[PDB]
Amino acid sequence: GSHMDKNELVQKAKLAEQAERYDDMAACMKSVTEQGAELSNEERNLLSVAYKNVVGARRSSWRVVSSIEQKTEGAEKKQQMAREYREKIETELRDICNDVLSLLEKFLIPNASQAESKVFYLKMKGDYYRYLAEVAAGDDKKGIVDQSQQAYQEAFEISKKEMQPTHPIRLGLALNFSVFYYEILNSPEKACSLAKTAFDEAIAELDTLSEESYKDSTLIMQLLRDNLTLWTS
Amino acid sequence: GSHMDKNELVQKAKLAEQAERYDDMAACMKSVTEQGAELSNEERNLLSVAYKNVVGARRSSWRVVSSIEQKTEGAEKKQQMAREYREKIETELRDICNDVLSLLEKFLIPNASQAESKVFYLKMKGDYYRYLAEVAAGDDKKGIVDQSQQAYQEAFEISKKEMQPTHPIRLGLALNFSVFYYEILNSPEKACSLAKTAFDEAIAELDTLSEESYKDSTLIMQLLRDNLTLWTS
Ligand SMILES: *Nc1nc(C)c(O)c(C=O)c1COP(=O)(O)O
Ligand SMILES: *Nc1nc(C)c(O)c(C=O)c1COP(=O)(O)O
Ligand code: NI
Ligand code: NI
Repeated sequence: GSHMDKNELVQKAKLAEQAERYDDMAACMKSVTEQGAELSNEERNLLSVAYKNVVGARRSSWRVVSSIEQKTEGAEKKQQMAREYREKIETELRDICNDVLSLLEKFLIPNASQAESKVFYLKMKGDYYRYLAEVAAGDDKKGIVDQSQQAYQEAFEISKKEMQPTHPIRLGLALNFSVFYYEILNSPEKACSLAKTAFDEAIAELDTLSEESYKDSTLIMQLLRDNLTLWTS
Repeated sequence: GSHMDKNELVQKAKLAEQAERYDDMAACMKSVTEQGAELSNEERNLLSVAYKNVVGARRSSWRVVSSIEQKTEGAEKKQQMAREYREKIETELRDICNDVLSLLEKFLIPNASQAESKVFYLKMKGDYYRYLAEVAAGDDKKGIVDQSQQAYQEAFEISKKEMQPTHPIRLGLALNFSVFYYEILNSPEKACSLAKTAFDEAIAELDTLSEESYKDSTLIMQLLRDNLTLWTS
């Protein structure tokens, strides 16, 4: 009401980024978001990046430890040691995902004015439930995986009607929705199906591309391409 | 005495490294050092690697924020935000160096038999006091600097009486020692002379490089020349 300076938070969030201190950066944007004000494209970018870094570092640590755990199964204490370290990391992963999901469902998504940013948050929602999914105990895994799917799906509809096939975010949605299908629902089928499509529909309008993102669209289109054959191969 | 196994901590430390969680890694190696045993060659590497990464990130952020704390000034408001963020980072930085300095002065240096490690720890000592010197205030800055120089100085002796001009640790000692004179005591004079002399003495016996550390010896020499080069203008 007078206790928060939403503008200084953004500067500080921007300062934490330069300093490569993303936990701090994420802490500032979470706080900017809770002020209830619909985010500007720069702020949305600052939020996405911060949390991308914060959650991403853990997802990468998890994988490394998730491996060492297996490839060191023979022994007990050792493997057993790696298992606890992994659980320590999953607790961190969850706290991060519950927070982004909470901001996403209570502040961002409901106040998305434009369709472009609505799809973007819906996509984030899909990504973060997916992160919870990758580390959920079989019992809760079903419900979670479903949260992800329906979030991506809802973003996929909105995009398939308000956004051009070449728009970076729509393409980005297809990129991760397709990954969700290959890595989560372990369905190389539905996967490839979506990644190839979204790619053609982009090509069909390669001229609809703009210098405003011709470098971004194709960039993601290369990732869609790379993954695509990476699976067929 | 039965509450913590040194070997399991080391494995904990290596696991953390693989997952690139250096703070966890440093905490493990700190525990290993406190176990009271002179460190092995592997354990020493794990310690310096971990702390180099932990303090490195802070020094790095300290600079990014300090430099931005300047490009401001005119904005007393933003300047305060920057300044406080700098102090926060300083407190972290200062805590890390304090711990390392404590480990070195209490457990490591005192129980360093082989003249190699002793020089390595004595050097680490000069380095960490140097890090403190960079963020110290005029008041106590002198004494701190006085601590950096003394630690390097004695390390410089033992080396130039036990290590060849080509041994990596001796070369490294000369590099940071020369970086201290230039960056800290502000005098490229004694800085270049020390760097250039550590280099000339290297090549003099150039064909003394062992396949085991020629690349290592080489990397230190390039830096010595590059730094020296930059000090030549
Ligand atoms: N989702 C997404 N959107 C945009 C605009 C991109 O350029 C890219 C890739 O560069 C992606 C895929 O993003 P990640 O969530 O995997 O970082
Ligand atoms: N001091 C030092 N020693 C050794 C054995 C090295 O290989 C290197 C460089 O890789 C150095 C310089 O180390 P920093 O204190 O700048 O990380
Ligand atoms: Ni207020
Ligand atoms: Ni014990």
